[PDB]
Amino acid sequence: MRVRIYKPARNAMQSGTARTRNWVLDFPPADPRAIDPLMGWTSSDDTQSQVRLRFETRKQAEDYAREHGLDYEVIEPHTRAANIRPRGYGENFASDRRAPWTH
Amino acid sequence: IPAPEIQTVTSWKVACDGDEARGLGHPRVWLAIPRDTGWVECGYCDKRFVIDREHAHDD
Amino acid sequence: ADLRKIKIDDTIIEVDPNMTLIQACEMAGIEVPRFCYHERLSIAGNCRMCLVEVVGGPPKPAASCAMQVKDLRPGPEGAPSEIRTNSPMVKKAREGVMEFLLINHPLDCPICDQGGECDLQDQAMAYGVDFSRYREPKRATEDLNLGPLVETHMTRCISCTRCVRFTTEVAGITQMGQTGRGEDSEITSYLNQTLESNMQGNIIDLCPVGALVSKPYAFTARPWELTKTESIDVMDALGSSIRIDTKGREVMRILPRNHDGVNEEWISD
Amino acid sequence: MLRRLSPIQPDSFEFTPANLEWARAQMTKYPEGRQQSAIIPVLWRAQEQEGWLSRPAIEYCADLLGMPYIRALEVATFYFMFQLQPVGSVAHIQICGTTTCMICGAEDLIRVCKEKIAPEPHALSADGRFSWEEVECLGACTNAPMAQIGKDFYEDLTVEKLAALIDRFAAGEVPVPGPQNGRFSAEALGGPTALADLKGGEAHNASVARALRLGDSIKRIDGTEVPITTPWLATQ
Amino acid sequence: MLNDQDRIFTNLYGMGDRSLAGAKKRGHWDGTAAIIQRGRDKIIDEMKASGLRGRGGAGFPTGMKWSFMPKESDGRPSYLVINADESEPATCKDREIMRHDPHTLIEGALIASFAMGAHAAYIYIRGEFIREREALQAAIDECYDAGLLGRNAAGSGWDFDLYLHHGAGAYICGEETALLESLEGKKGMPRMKPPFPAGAGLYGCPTTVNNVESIAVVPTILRRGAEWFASFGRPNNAGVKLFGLTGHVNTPCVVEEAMSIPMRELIEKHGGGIRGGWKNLKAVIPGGASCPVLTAEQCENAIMDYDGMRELRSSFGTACMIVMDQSTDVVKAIWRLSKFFKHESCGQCTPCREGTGWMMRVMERLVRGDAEVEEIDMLFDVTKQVEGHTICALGDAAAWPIQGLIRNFREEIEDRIKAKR
Amino acid sequence: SDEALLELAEHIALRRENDVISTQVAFGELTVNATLSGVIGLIEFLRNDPNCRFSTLIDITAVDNPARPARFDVVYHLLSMYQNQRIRVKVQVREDELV
Amino acid sequence: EWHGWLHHTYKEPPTAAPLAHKPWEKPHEPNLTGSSGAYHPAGSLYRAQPVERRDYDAWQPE
Amino acid sequence: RYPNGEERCIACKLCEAVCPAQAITIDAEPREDGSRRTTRYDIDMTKCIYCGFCQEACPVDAIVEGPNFEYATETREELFYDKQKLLANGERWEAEIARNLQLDAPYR
Ligand SMILES: Cc1cc2nc3c(=O)[nH]c(=O)nc-3n(C[C@H](O)[C@H](O)[C@H](O)COP(=O)(O)O)c2cc1C
Ligand code: SF4
Ligand code: SF4
Ligand code: SF4
Ligand code: SF4
Ligand code: SF4
Ligand code: FES
Ligand code: FES
Ligand SMILES: [Ca+2]
Ligand code: NA
Ligand SMILES: [Zn+2]
Repeated sequence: MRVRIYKPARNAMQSGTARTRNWVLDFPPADPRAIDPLMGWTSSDDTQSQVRLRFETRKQAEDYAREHGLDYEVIEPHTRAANIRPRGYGENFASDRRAPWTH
Repeated sequence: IPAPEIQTVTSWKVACDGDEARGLGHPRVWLAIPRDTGWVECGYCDKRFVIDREHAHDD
Repeated sequence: ADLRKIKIDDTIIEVDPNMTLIQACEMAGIEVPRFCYHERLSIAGNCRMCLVEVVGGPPKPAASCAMQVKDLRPGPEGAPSEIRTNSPMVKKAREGVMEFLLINHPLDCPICDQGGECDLQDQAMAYGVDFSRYREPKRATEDLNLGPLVETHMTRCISCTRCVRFTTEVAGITQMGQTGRGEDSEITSYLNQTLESNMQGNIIDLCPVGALVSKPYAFTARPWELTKTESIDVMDALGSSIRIDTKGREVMRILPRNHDGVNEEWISD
Repeated sequence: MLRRLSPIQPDSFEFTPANLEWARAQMTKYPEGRQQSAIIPVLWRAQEQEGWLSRPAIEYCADLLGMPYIRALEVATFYFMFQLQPVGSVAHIQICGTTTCMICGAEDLIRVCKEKIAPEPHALSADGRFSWEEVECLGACTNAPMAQIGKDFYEDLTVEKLAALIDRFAAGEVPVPGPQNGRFSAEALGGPTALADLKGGEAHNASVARALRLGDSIKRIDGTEVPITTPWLATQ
Repeated sequence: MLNDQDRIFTNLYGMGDRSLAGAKKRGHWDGTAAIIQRGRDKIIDEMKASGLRGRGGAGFPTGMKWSFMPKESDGRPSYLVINADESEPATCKDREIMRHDPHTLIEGALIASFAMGAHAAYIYIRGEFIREREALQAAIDECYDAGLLGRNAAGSGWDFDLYLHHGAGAYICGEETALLESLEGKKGMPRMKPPFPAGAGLYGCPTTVNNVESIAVVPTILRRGAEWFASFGRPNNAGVKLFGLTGHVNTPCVVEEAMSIPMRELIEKHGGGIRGGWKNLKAVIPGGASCPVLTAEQCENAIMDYDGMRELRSSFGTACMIVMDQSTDVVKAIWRLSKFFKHESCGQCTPCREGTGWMMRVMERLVRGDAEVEEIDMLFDVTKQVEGHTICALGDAAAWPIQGLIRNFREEIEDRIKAKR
Repeated sequence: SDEALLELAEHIALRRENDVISTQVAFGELTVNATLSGVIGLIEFLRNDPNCRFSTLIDITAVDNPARPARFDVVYHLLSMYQNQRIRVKVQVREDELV
Repeated sequence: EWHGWLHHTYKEPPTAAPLAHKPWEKPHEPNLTGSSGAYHPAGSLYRAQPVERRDYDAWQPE
Repeated sequence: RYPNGEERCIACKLCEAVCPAQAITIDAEPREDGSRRTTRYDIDMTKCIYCGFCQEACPVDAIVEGPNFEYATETREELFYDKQKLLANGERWEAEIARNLQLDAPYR
């Protein structure tokens, strides 16, 4: 089937970056899930979606998909470039600031 | 929905833990009664604390 | 383009001298705890969680978020300047600040939507002690009326002022401020009015604790249950990078994800 | 203590013409585009005119200086000399409670206030004419214990003397400020131990002498009491 | 000892004539033009040699601070800000200078401002000093009329403007960077350093902040001479100093004396001695609220100067003392300071916004004895978590008073716990 | 036992240089990384050698490492009741390679 | 009321040491499994009005 | 329930997270009064291993394993417990459950 190779992005709700180092090969859900009539649970016949592989480099993920005859898409990551402030903390008190800094 | 329990207090800050002995309630939290409405509700047990304005003593 | 060598713990690295120590540490892959600093907001320096040791400087720990590399006094003979993120001073400083952050914090994790993806929980686990010494009553705070998108539990606020800095600098509105003084200083909107901005939903992400949370999402899920899909938004032609969080058959919420060239890390309401 | 505006607010505020003139002069002390610097003095004048700082005053002064309302509200709540609710119409007694005044009998003075003015601070007396609060050091510690009423320091106090002072205010009088034990300003009791020869040159010290001349100790300032002068505008 | 001929503030009590003419009789505004024509370098070099040290609380060499200011203007004006906040709980020396001997402050402002190349100076006075500000403003207007301030200030060829700005009741606004924030129309929260004020201060322009007494002393040092000033006091502790004697002395007062005077001689000569005799002395807070308390025995040979107080593990501070006799509850005295610092913290940064309240509430229980003895070491540990970890030195100032109590009066704390239990 | 296990690892590395790729002592346990072609010879030496008498085979298992060129590790756990010591032997195996 | 005593959990019988009861408690029921009062899930075919489930609202033509 | 009659569960989902057998399923919304409460609370009693981890994880003593063990059923679906079934068990067994909590409190 089709697998996704991508680098998971930082969770916006948190500032930590430890869950952004690894590449993952994922088997995205293949068919719709259903509602169990008896209890309302989420039913599925797609056990392949249980599989989630973890790699250190994009090459390792791409290799594995090739050796195993998997059609894959590689989604490139969007690293956040450092916002280098030329004056650093001092720009809060620059004489040419549009408005006073709020602290 | 009516409150399960109302207590009238003379302080603007109250603590609720479910009123249960030695670790049988809920985590102990401090609640602030607004001066506008005069009541606050516990997020764990839904107990409502209502200020007694005439006797309400500022700390 | 005159890169400067700096030694962080045991890593020698070459960086732009205008970088702050916290930016240099991330470039070296060294984790530094933080609450008030954000990459895209003005440096505040108020949480004091990012304190590091500058070898050879005064015994005071230095806030790594506010100290540029060029401010470090060069090492003897021109050796690279050294900063420690692992020393006993740093360990004690982080434990002390974490203790101060928790003495007045409410015991709300079970009823707080941040639970499970909370920087306060996670850094308290990694950088604080496992017990309490505080035996006094805790502070209790009144909540705000910010409108139908942001629910407030201001007793949880840790006074990082991220919300104030985002709404003022990025959203371009002047409704939020910090009134009063001391431990009774309150983050607030003027006249307790609802925020008027189609960018306001971003403060839910920025708030490190469950002080500012999403009303529509409130109580419906925990972070560990959600399946995450990195996708592209179509509500406008900007094509913002987003994360769609699903549980079973339903989308549960929509979060921004970073794209420096399109939407940075913001989305509209 | 939470710093909040009073729930009951006047409908509007307006500077008197002479106070609006005075405020505009204050804005000329600071460089172009820095007129927001005058927020504290201008907010102070609004309180002096009305006796307390109301919301329309804060918004009026923010508009005058081109500040956001939240920015002006932050100033009003951060600085504790601003009264965000009505105080005693006649006088508001501020008693120092810090250490030096505490070990010289400040707490006994606070007991006098509770008996005569009101059981709790910031609370109006039944008349609505007097209120009190405890404050931190007023920088007159050699004259401890001391209190501030209106513009003036009443110094070297005692329960008997403070009680008598409150009685004179209650009768419509303004007792003489300054040391109440006969001292001049801050020299040792019983004559200066230094610079002793100068005695006699002035009847009262600078604070008392001005208070007696102008009689604005507890007076609502309308701006026509002191001429408005801007000598710095000539320097350019 | 110091005699009237050597006292710089010669009308400190305001007993003599307070008019501008009366000030000129006392030698003020005497040859101001000549001093200024000596140039910037000579004035700074003289301030360096005089050995003056900041009288605001930290004692940093004043001339050195003046030499951080840029020599050429890069487009941004320079500023001198004179610190008249004086909200330290025992400190009242500056009140006298502003209302009784203002012309010492005004002339020093002009000379100091010229030395830094500043055309404007701002005095930040606390809002409670309403009559001091009215009196100081009247003197500034006299000087403007006489030509001592303005287009060609005192005939020196320097355009100088002096403005008076007042606060509204915040002790943190005396901190140098918080002052600039307050002066700009903001709530007075300190800034971290860097940037340093000499680089970016008021309006993001180079600024120097000096205490009132630091500036008011300048003209006399330049007129009489740097060597004369350095004659008084011990080496590295030069000059004459205004002292505040407060608390349980017979005659509390403010007086000018030489540096490095023994504490006892100061008290007995000008304070009239301790209430009930020297043997009634219990404790002394030597330099304002933020100075660790001293026992009765440590005060025996204490020398009132920067090195003397440091040697006793205390601080010289502002040199205004709180004298407590044997009838005073010292734990209650230090507790009321903890209540003061809790009341004054700006709330910006975590260790002080949260730490000061915690320290205050533990101190309150120690006053009553409602504590365990292990909480004394716990409290000492908490103070160490605040000290050195905050943005500004108020965090440190809130920890030192408690640390001094534990170091010097621990047995008195342990007695209260035993007494109650 | 830490010095003992390091000494024992040198003895094995010396006597079976070509079998042994490396040795490690972590958490008080000695692990020997061996080549696939020499694993049987090495385990035979460990069983019979006087200093290291590993005559009890505790178990054999595998570990999957899909990110690695040789995805499988085969792990041999051996015990010596006479010397009172343990050892682990690890060999890296590619998919479809024979062991 | 008697379960704890009968299973030796508590020493004293409810006659001597009665159990405290809250006003919102409900009377005891035996096992009802083979009867019509047996519990069944809301979607059970025993219910005869099984609760219909959905997680989206469908558009209705005018 | 609390002594005041309100439900103890506040839909924190710690029991659902710790459950080794994934026997618990929870859905929650803000109640009409704004309270944090569940709308679904299912325990699959044929998945449950009766380990008691859920009652250890619960911060408010909402979910407990009670003293009853004689509830064998004639059909399998009678062992799919929904929220009302579990609450009914709590209202009938509260007196014994509360006493057991008091007896074991010194060890918890
Ligand atoms: C909390 C705090 C309050 C301060 N208050 C004053 C003050 O009231 N007056 C003063 O001159 N310096 C005060 N200072 C010291 C100033 O920060 C600064 O060091 C000083 O004004 C510099 O002037 P100087 O070197 O001439 O003494 C304070 C410092 C802190 C940390
Ligand atoms: S903000 Fe974090 S630490 Fe605070 S109650 Fe919520 S989950 Fe717990
Ligand atoms: S509400 Fe949140 S973002 Fe705003 S100051 Fe408080 S903790 Fe920071
Ligand atoms: S130490 Fe206290 S006064 Fe200083 S910046 Fe921090 S919170 Fe404000
Ligand atoms: S007792 Fe049952 S429901 Fe509770 S955690 Fe264990 S398996 Fe899950
Ligand atoms: S039963 Fe307890 S642990 Fe489970 S969701 Fe409810 S409160 Fe949380
Ligand atoms: S991240 Fe540096 S002080 Fe907050
Ligand atoms: S302690 Fe009261 S005026 Fe200073
Ligand atoms: Ca309710
Ligand atoms: Na948040
Ligand atoms: Zn409760």
